[PDB]
Amino acid sequence: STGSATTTPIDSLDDAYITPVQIGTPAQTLNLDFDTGSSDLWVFSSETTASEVDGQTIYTPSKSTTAKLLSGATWSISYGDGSSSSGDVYTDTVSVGGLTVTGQAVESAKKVSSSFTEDSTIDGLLGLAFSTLNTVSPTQQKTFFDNAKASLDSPVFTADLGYHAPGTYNFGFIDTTAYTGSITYTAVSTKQGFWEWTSTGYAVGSGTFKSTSIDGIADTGTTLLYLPATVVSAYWAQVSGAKSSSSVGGYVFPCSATLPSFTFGVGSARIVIPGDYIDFGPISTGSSSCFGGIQSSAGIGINIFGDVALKAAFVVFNGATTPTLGFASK
Repeated sequence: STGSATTTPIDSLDDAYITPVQIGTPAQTLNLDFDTGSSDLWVFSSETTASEVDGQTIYTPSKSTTAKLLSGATWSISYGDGSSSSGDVYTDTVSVGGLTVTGQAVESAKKVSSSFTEDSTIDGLLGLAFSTLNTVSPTQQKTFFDNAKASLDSPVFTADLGYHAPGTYNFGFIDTTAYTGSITYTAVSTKQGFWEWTSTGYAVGSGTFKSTSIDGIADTGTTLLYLPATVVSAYWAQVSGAKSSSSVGGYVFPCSATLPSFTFGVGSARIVIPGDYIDFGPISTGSSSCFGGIQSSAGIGINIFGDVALKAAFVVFNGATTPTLGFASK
């Protein structure tokens, strides 16, 4: 089997991407944030505290003839941005782009933090990291990909995120028309439950490439590119007026600037992030100070190849017995 679904930016900055997901019978379609940095499929629901729901579409398990309470199971998650959610669990039928999993754990939110409430466009998350990170207790549950894997034509999914435009998540096949050149594959460590890999270095604009190992995670659920302070300083030093602002919470730059590109290494291959991808707009409405899309990972504890980086590539998440990651230009 295969599946193919379009993923759409939630706003003009590409702060996140939503992909429609069918849950239950008859189908209830929710727009979920596909997140290769976590491993829970959770949704706003009929059980979510009413004051914490503000415009999201909810899953109502009582209206689904295939929903079954997973007795005794609960979940609770906290994300890198400080947001969180928790609740109980149903199993139900879940389909993404024509690919159907029966008996998928659907984690129903009883509580969500303010950040989720405040984002009317995201109805929940669909985790695509390794199932070892799944938070369901006392019986850990599998991700949608893990459940689908054996049925797929090939045990892979691909992320093809757009810049200020829709893109695609495919399951079970590699669309050879969706990228240019060849796909360069690179080793993955699953030890922390992430799609963790090592970039071979970087360049800033038309500068020379610096060969250096940068361990990080491919994370579709993180907006920006978080890299070591040395790398980030070298980037922003090429932008007149750029500075790290403790009050704002990262690097800012004059909105009048033209940003240089940033290149990262994948083996001997190179992915180029155009400068415009690194512009996240005014820090506040009407400001002439703009927020940078490359930020320091210092104090996160891990480097994160978030959407800023991933949207510059066609990315293969290869879930073969020994997982690997592939990157191509597009």
